[PDB]
Amino acid sequence: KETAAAKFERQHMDSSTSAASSSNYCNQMMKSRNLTKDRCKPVNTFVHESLADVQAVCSQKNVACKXGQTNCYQSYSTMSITDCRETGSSKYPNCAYKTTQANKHIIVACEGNPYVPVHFDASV
Repeated sequence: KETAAAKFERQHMDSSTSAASSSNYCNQMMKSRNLTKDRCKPVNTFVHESLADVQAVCSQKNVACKXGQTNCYQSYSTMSITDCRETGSSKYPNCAYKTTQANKHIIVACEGNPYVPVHFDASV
């Protein structure tokens, strides 16, 4: 099973590279992170930072969630992220994605005790 925190890690964390490794990154990672099992998920962001740096965002700038409520927080620093967005010719089960590297402030939803990231809301 996956707690909300654990699912966030699966869907959104990849501390093992400093940035998308190549233009094939999302094509590989959307599959490997189990985001294409039952459908092609259209959009998903990965964060190339330590989990400790991402966790601290839950104490940074409080903002309204895009979806949630107002349990979202925007990072003071920018972070290395990858935007994965389904391409027009994609069709399940052949899910294909544009990989875009970015360096943006992230916005996460946080919950629990301990109070940790559970959703990737947005970037700015």
